[PDB]
Amino acid sequence: ADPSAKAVLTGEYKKDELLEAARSGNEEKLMALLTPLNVNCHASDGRKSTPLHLAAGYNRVRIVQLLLQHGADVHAKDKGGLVPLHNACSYGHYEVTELLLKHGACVNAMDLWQFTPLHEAASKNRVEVCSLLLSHGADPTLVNCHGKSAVDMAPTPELRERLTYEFKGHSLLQAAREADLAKVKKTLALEIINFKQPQSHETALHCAVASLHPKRKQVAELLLRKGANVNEKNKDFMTPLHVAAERAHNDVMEVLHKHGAKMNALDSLGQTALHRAALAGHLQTCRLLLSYGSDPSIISLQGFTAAQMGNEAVQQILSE
Amino acid sequence: DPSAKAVLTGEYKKDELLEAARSGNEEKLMALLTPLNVNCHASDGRKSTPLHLAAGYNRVRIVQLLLQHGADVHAKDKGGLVPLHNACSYGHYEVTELLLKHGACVNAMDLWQFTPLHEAASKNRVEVCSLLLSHGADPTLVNCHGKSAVDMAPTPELRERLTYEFKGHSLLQAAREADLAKVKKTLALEIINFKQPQSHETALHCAVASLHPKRKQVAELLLRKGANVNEKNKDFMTPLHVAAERAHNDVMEVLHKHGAKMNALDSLGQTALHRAALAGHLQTCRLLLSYGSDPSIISLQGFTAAQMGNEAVQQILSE
Amino acid sequence: LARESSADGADS
Amino acid sequence: ARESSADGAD
Repeated sequence: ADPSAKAVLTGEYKKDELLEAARSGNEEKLMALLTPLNVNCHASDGRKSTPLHLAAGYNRVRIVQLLLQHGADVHAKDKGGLVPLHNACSYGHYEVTELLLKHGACVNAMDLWQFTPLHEAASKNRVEVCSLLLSHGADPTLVNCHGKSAVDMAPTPELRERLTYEFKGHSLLQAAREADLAKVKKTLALEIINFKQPQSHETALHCAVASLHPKRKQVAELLLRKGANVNEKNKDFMTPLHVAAERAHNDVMEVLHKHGAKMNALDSLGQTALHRAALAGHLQTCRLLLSYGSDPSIISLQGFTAAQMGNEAVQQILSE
Repeated sequence: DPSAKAVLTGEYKKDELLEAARSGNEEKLMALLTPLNVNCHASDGRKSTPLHLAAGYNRVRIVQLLLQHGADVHAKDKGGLVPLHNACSYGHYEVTELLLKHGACVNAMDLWQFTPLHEAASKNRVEVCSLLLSHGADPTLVNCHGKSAVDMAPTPELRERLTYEFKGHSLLQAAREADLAKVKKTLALEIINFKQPQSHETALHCAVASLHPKRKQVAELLLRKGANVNEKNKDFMTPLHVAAERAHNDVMEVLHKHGAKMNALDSLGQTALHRAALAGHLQTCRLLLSYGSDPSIISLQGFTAAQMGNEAVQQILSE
Repeated sequence: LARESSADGADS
Repeated sequence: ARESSADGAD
């Protein structure tokens, strides 16, 4: 028997023993057999896995660490094109997955059928592994060879919702880390704080200040704290201040004032909130609006000041 | 025999009326249409009424005429479809709006519990869905297979849009009722406040830590869209702490402009000023002081900012 | 038993 | 024909 062929045969015995040590989690045996010549060896049969594939799939955390520390190729492929990250994700091995990612595993690696690690985690309902993957930039919209995404494979509505939410979330965080302004804007394009009623162009803030219910003040404050446009105009060019003022909802007028409501904003009739308060006879509303710096001399498009539209008591308040 | 001769030729009038409705033949429809046949059904196929046919084949003028002359928006075909279903399934926007204006039920259910929104969503009729949802279509109603209208949307872009619209309309209603708890709830689930699951940082922590030259404009935008200026990460660090320790002065100004709590405390009882002092960022300390940072605050370990800083810091903090 | 997935009408 | 089972275990 040729000396080279004897050497190869001995090495094949040895590599099978290395693979066995990797699968079983046998640290001492692994470190006795592991050399620069077999660290990235492949099994002869079955999936043709490397030691790292086997340690990853069988949740041998210490073995994964030793292999990575002594030269193992985190990008090595089995016969189907799986990388070790695929094995760790399919079987839901969280610690292993995190170690592989720390050592540079490609989060969206594709096998020969374009399955990613997230396809594997999602299809087997590995919820925490899915969240870990998304936090390293996994993309749940990438399609495999059957036209199917990780979202399509997620077996529950809860997981599907979570993949979509966390993908969008991590997309925003990463765009913020890169100060990618166009990507931040795109990711925020469907926020609902300033959603508009399609017919009236009213927002939640217009609706809250019009409310008859007890906590309108608190709701309005909240909407404003969470990004409501204080001066948003409906179809008739009415701001929330116009809406509050014409109903004498004085508590919410205070909130709007505090958040920079524009006192002299003009509706489509050239009227201020003060015109509307005056026209409706809301006496305290008028005093309040004047104290906020509403201008009583503004002439509407019909040619009227607030005083020319109001009752005797309004006319007196406005002549002060 | 006299009652049967009238009925027989009346049944031929029907087939011609129904033909006129599908084809859009106005002159012929109005010659044949009477109070007695306006809501007839076809004897074969779906057993549609003239209005089902007019609606399905986008005969806007015919729909208008039929409605004006007593056609019933609630009439069913053999599977329980109302004309609103037909219009929605083939994306006829103006017909849909007309039928809705004449009192068509926006959540009408056929025998399999398919709504008009199931029909619109399944056929990718994006503008029609928006209109239905605008008229009170409920995208949480399930058909006989347990599937919502949102479940039938064949692309993730449409699902995302349907979800946006239904959430928007729901926010508007919650606002009308001043339901503090429900508005508080739905705004919590907006992506602006998304938290990294381990570190607990938001986009605003990320932005103020950024090394890229648009960080100011990004922080400004996040804050305009409702980011919590005082949000705490795992270590109870606010964006102000994060910025101060890196001497990112540009974004500290943005935070100050949006009312950042200058004396917010991290998990060690330290302010942003302790962190800037400790790093030796002299201008940052100066800026923080000008913004009302309190230098007398003592950390949990027992130290003021000045006690942690070098001589130049101690000078800044006394002058 | 099975729902016919076509109403009367057509795309415009 | 893809084999569904990577090497490994729950």
